[PDB]
Amino acid sequence: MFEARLVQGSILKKVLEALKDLINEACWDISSSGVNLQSMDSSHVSLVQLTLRSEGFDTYRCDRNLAMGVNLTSMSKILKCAGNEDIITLRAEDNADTLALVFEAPEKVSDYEMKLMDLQLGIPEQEYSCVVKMPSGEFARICRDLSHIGDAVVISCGVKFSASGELGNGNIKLSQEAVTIEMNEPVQLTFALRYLNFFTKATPLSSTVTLSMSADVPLVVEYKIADMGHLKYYLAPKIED
Amino acid sequence: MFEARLVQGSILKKVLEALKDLINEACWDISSSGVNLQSMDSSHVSLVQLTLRSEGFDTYRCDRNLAMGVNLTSMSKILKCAGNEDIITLRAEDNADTLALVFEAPEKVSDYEMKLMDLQLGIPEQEYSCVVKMPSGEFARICRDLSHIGDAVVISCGVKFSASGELGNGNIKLSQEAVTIEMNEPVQLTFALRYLNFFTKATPLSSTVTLSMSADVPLVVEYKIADMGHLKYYLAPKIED
Amino acid sequence: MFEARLVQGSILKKVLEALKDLINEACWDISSSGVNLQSMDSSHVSLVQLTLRSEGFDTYRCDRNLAMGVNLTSMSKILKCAGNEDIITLRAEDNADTLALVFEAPEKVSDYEMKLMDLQLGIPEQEYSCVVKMPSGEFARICRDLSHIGDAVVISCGVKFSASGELGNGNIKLSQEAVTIEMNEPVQLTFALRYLNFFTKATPLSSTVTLSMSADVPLVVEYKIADMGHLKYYLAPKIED
Amino acid sequence: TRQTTITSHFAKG
Amino acid sequence: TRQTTITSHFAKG
Amino acid sequence: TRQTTITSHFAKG
Repeated sequence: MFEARLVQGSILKKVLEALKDLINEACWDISSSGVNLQSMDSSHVSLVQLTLRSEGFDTYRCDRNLAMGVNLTSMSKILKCAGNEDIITLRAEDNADTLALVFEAPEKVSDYEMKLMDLQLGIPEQEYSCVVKMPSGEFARICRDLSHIGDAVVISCGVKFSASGELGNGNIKLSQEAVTIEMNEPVQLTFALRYLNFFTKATPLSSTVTLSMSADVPLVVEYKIADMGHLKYYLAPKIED
Repeated sequence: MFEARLVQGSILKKVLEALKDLINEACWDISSSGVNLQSMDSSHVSLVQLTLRSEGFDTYRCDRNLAMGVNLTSMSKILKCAGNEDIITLRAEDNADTLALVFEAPEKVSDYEMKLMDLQLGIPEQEYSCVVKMPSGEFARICRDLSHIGDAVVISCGVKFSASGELGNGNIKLSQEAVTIEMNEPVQLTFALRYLNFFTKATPLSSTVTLSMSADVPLVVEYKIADMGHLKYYLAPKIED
Repeated sequence: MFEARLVQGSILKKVLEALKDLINEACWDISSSGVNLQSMDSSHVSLVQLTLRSEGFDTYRCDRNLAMGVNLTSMSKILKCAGNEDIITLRAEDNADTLALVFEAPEKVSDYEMKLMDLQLGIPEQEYSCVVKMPSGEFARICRDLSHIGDAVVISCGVKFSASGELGNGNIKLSQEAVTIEMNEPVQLTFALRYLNFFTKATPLSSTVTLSMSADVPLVVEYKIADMGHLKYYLAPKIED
Repeated sequence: TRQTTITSHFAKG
Repeated sequence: TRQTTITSHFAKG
Repeated sequence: TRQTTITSHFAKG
């Protein structure tokens, strides 16, 4: 039996808005240490790593670990029925065919049962040649804007974001609310803006975002969820033919 | 000759916003006592009853009763040409092929002639086992939320709204801005959320909404139009096969 | 070599938002006196005349006149990547295959190169029998409203805008923030609302708009761009068969 | 469960 | 009523 | 330039 009460249920609302359009079905690893979600997207180009530490919940209990296969769209739909200030409680038992979601308004209480589905990839250890901390809104605007110019963004790390298409090209240069760059080596990587634009759906989760880069490895776009943990996106690069 | 001046023309704008997507052509019963509109929806599952008392108008005159066949879409379109603070005057003559709508801004005067069309159901007397008064916004959110869960809502009367679909199920429980319940009998009725979602288009007309229920009779969703009167929707239930 | 710095870059954003949906490819006449653009719309019923005087720019330099063929949609896309308070600099060389757009935020600098294309009509001298100055928002509301009523507006000049369709007809009467009429003769002209509705996309450029009319000549809808100059639309009339 | 017509509940007197 | 082309009103040099 | 799969960078093992 697992039960996690979250008073800022908005976090869970934002999290699923951040995932629903990138992953169809994902397994939620619930353990005493907290809730874990790790899933490739349906395009097999990215890896999402969500961690909500048990501490971040206001009550959290997990007698035995549980792996809930979840349709993320259906869960998003259910969470769209939660008031933006409701107290959300998650509730599962062992061998559960259903995840219980309870939304308490701060005289309305909503009880949802979501049918669970039946149930891979390891994150290597990586030192990152370049780590960029910047406002999340600024990063979303960059990947939105450059998507009018082309499908691919060349990230050069001062960090430069460059795209080109038929109509021309564009270069966006940021240097050091804040933008901070820890650079152990200059790196230049190419990524599909379509997926970065999915990643920036997590922008409501945090004021800032961190981009971790190194030559010929996936990009890490990390959104910290204040107190609870983080939402990590790894994006396979485009490589020259 | 009929002439009704209304200074809060927004009321008429909101009224037609509520009806345009549920009734194609409806007859407006104009009499000395006021304006009456009663019409089934196009699906033949509901009955709309609109009452604007003559008192609610700032000037009202109707020498002889008049039944104006009105295309409700064309009429909202015309009312979309009224500023939200315009003073709307309705003007018809006997044997009118046209309804005159005059929008006075508070140095712009708009004069619209709407072509009229050429031209059923009696409301029984009913005591309702259960009557629920609640905020209209809360009720609209309930029927919006549950429509992500299923097509049908089980209204059980504390009042509980329950839906089920493939993705799972949900139960929404309200007890006693305010929510009030006068319950002479426990009732459980099933209704199509699609039509309740049409009804909640009347939400701008009133802060609150009243749901009147009784076993095996149509549900009444009533929106009172402060001073002027009311907008009543009757919804035939779904019954078990 | 041409270079024009604009601190109120929003103006150029608004300008292209006003033109993108009316002209596909247009030639920007860059001269020492400023930027000139004159172009028929794609329907061949209207003529757009844009003038940004060099004075309106904060720095402006054009050694030799230059005619840049521009895809207005691609330029629109590029200008949507400018912050609404960015400092926009235009930069071209002689024989340029590219127009440079530099967006400076008030630590983000965006550099766009727009591929130029390789790409006629004279405005006659006209005294206008009737000239109407009115708020731009009111004029846009008029042409929006009447397009729910019909495809054509008869402008009678007190100025009256009247449309008719299947559902009925409408007359909108304005007389003398402000509305002013200089009438040397009464005029009644008919125009396609579809094109007037394109013209009102320029409404953010100015709080007021001027309509200049004369019998059997194109209507002039002028939006002055404070300090910089103006955006003029000429609309060929509809004539009776 | 099946939707019923409003006319199967209300009449025309 | 029929829409006319702008070129039927305005000319070239 | 060609998009690569995340599984061509990360493993299971």
